[PDB]
Amino acid sequence: QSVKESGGGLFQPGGSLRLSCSVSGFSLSSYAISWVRQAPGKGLEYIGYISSIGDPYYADWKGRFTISRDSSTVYLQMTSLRAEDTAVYFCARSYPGNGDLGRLDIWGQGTTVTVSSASTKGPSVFPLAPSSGGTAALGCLVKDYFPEPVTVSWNSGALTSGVHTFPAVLQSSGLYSLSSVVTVPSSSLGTQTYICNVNHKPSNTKVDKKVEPK
Amino acid sequence: QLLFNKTKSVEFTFGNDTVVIPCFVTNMEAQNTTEVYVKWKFKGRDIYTFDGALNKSTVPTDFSSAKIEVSQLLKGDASLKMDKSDAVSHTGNYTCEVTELTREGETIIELKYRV
Amino acid sequence: PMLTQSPSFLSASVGDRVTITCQSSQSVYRNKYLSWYQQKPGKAPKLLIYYASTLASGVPSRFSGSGSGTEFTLTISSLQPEDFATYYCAGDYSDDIENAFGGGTKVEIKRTVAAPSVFIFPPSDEQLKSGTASVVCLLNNFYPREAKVQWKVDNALQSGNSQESVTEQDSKDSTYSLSSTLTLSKADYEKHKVYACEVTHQGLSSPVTKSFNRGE
Ligand SMILES: *[C@@H]1O[C@H](CO)[C@@H](O)[C@H](O)[C@H]1NC(C)=O
Ligand SMILES: *[C@@H]1O[C@H](CO)[C@@H](O)[C@H](O)[C@H]1NC(C)=O
Ligand SMILES: [Ca+2]
Repeated sequence: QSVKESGGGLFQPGGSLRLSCSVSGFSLSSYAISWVRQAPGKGLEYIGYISSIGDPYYADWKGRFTISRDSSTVYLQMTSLRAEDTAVYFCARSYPGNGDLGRLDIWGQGTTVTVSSASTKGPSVFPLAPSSGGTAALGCLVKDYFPEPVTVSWNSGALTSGVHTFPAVLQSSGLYSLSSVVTVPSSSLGTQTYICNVNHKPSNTKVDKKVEPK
Repeated sequence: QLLFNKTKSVEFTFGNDTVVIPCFVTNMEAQNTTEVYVKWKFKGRDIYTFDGALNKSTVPTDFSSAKIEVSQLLKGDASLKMDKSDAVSHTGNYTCEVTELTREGETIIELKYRV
Repeated sequence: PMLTQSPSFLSASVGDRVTITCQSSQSVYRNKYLSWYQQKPGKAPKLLIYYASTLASGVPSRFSGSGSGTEFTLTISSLQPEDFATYYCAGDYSDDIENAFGGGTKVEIKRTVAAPSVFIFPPSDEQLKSGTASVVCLLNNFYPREAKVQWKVDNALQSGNSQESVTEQDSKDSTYSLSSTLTLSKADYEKHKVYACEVTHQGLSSPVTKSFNRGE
């Protein structure tokens, strides 16, 4: 039993948001599907649901939503978009099939929608190289992208211990940039390769950047 | 884990003074009424509730005549009775949720008007 | 039915206890339809407790929901760093148009003070080729969050030149990391030699400084 939401991304104010929640391992005839969102930095906001007999119902507010479903997926459609629609959107399984808020138990990972008139822009990726105890830091500066999010992996995921990927910061330029660092023994610079795996799906950008010591 | 003798839908016309929407749970296991809870749901709204612990029935002012024969509850009958004016105003799909202790169940009936 | 949780500043040490109240303006359905959820940063919410006191399958018994009607409370006993999260209550009501979450209450594990390990990174030749130069000062695995970073360029204090970013509380060991980014033009960056960031923090007796000379 699991649910999976489609990609979000950048949405213009004239655009229409369409999100799909593909469930598996259970039937929509037996459970309600709930849609929740969260503004960046803010709290969970309950949107509405669609009951197990296929009927949708919506909470008390701002937005123009329409929840629908077919045999195996549930669609959230939004119209007349606003800056305050910029949120991470979650679909979740709700137990009382009639749609009461008994329990939300199987959640999706969530997707970020950015409502902005701004154009997407892929990132530039620069190495953060150690120079000089016995521990060395090194990382990857991920500069000038739009919108969020960026994803950063190290050595294709085989390196996770000691990794710190910072929250993106918004620059005066109106563009995001972040750092992602990792700490290792100073002796491993020269025998171990470190490569940062940057992804930016709005801009179709995959950057693999050998961070090497100068 | 409650189960039900399901009816897909029940019909009624202008001749109907009263309307029965049936609800029959088959594996009820309670011997006193205070453990049983009943709720009828319409368009996201609890239009009838019976909290067995408290012997209290509650209806919104727009389902004023909606009821259940509490004398039939342990036997499994949670069916809803309404007058014709509250029914013809609220046709559609109903949900019957019965709770006996932790055991819970739901079943669905469409109220349809024939003209 | 607006839900008000404890204002988001709930703290305790490893093994201590935290308490988070959730208040409802209308009483919830059957006085007990109130669920508790745990959200760590960047993750989906996880259900902990439902019907006010029933625990989700696999949730340790140190999470305890009590209350009824309009008043509920989540007691986290035997606190541990794996519990740094924000916590939401959710209510059901007799018309679903009112179902809502609370505003969230973040929990923060107190641990023993830990001074940061500082590293300073010079710009890349890749980026200098672009006309801009980023200097990155990294403050690693410190506690608690209050830290101060002073940028200096040939012993000259900087201002309005820097952007920061701080991780959330680490789930494995309850520390924080911080990154400072000095942004200079290529021109400005190559008119100077010594680039340093001064880190002052409760775990350091004397402010630590970490530098580099342009061209090592
Ligand atoms: C009532 O519910 C059933 C399934 O439970 C559905 O197929 C039917 O079309 C519904 N009727 C209306 C009028 O929504
Ligand atoms: C409506 O009335 C007819 C008799 O006229 C009866 O058979 C039927 O059960 C009634 N329907 C409901 C929903 O009560
Ligand atoms: Ca409800």
